Amino acid sequence: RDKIRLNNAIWRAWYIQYV
Amino acid sequence: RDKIRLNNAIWRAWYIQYV
Amino acid sequence: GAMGSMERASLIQKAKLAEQAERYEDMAAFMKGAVEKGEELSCEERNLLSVAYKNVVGGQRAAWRVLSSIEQKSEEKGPEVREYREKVETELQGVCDTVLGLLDSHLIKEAGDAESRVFYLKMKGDYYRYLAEVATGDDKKRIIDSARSAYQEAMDISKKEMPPTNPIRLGLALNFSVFHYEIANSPEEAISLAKTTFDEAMADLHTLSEDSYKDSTLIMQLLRDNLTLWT
Amino acid sequence: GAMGSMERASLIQKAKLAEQAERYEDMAAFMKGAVEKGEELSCEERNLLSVAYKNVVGGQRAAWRVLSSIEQKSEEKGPEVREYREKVETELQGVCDTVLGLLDSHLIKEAGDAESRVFYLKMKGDYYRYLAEVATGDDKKRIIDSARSAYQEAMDISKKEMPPTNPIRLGLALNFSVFHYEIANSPEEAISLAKTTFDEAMADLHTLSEDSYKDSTLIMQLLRDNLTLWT
Ligand SMILES: O=C(COc1ccccc1P(=O)(O)O)NCCc1ccccc1
Ligand SMILES: O=C(COc1ccccc1P(=O)(O)O)NCCc1ccccc1
Ligand SMILES: [Mg+2]
Ligand SMILES: [Mg+2]
Ligand SMILES: [Mg+2]
Ligand SMILES: [Mg+2]
Ligand SMILES: [Mg+2]
Ligand SMILES: [Mg+2]
Repeated sequence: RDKIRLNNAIWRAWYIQYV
Repeated sequence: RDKIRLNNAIWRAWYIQYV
Repeated sequence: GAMGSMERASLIQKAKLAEQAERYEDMAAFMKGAVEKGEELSCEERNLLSVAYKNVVGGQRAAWRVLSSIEQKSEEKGPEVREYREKVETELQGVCDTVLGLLDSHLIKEAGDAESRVFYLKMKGDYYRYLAEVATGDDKKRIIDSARSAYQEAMDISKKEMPPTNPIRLGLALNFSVFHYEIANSPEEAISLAKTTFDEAMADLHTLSEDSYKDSTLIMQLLRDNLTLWT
Repeated sequence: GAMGSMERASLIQKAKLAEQAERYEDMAAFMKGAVEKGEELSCEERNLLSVAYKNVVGGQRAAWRVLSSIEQKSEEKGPEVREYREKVETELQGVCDTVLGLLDSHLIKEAGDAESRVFYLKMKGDYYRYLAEVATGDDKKRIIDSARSAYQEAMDISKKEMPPTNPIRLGLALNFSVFHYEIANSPEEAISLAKTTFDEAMADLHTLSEDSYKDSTLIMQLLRDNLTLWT
């Protein structure tokens, strides 16, 4: 579960950082 | 370096375990 | 199609082998072959279809993101970064169009149970969402509305026909909330959806077995993680 | 070839972009295009060629290993596990043959400096080694001897022309020791080679700059790790 949550967070954070 | 060493060890160990 | 000569059962078997080998392109080609046999897909088979294409397009998206950022950063670069980004983009669009084609021929048409119909409409929303990420302008607007329409139909069915903890219902809400935040410029809708979905699922956990509980709480955790990021 | 219309410099540029995107199949196709321009490869370009194909064939080998084990474990399975393992095997053989073809047309022929000639002969040994892993019987013997011959020529040059810490020399010795252990049924040779290589490199570290030291000690660590596993 930790890995699934980590992978999701990376993908979602990219959008935020892209702006 | 740790990652490179870890990846190498996995590949080499497979052969040993295969026999 | 090149899988036309292979038995349906053999295609499904090989899709599972490809999954174990993390050969997702092969997995997707096997599942495309299976869909093209014309019969409905079982729950397990629907999941194989989704896992295959989600992983293929995931790789393409990740590469596109790497290249897009390099592109935006460009000393005169020549046309190469753009060209290669466009190559990946075109390949990504091709995979999305393939998936959309399978869902339109004729998976959605023949899906009458909520579990299948919601699943396929969620997929339709997802692959339009991926097309939207690389789209520009007026084409983007139509693609975005196609995604929205598919997700919305799936949402309406899921609310009528599935309990609030149903993992398909939960994953649909998760993805539609991502659509709102990342595609539709609607962060408040995204947050509202994720919160209401989380809270209504929480209140239905009591009905669940140990195994079902674990499945539901995983998606709930993803809703909460997204909410934490977005707020 | 499909890269025939693209500038050599553009191919190299795109190979680097593909590397950043972990698009190794693309990277390999770009580098194949570059080799087919007919000019020698610089040190950086040789490394791009190797990184691309090592990663492509690495994925194929990993998948083959997953499937081979499933195959050996098989209740009557039908022909599917064998078929799919054979599909991956054939694709792997195809990539090895492509690499071997590039080295034979005409990279090795034109490589006169030790750094290039040793590099390419090591590659030749490596891709014959990968072919050997999936080979059976008499075909295996010839493939194994092809690997051995290439590694041996590379070894002879490296000992004459390069210091014992040269990373190309060290990586060649590492891989040839793996060949001895895994392919040639010669574990004592493997151990002897790894040990002598390690010890002769240790005694030459004093000559090295900080940066060169780091490069050399990395491969030394891999020799030592292998020795620990094998002893
Ligand atoms: O981990 C991600 C990040 O995002 C993606 C990464 C690769 C491909 C697609 C997507 P997405 O469609 O943009 O979410 N998502 C999946 C989240 C999830 C996990 C388990 C169960 C249900 C959902
Ligand atoms: O990490 C592995 C394991 O094995 C492989 C995995 C994938 C592809 C090929 C091989 P290999 O040719 O069988 O060693 N090897 C490379 C070791 C190395 C690292 C840095 C510098 C020099 C050598
Ligand atoms: Mg039949
Ligand atoms: Mg385009
Ligand atoms: Mg509402
Ligand atoms: Mg030119
Ligand atoms: Mg064969
Ligand atoms: Mg000796």
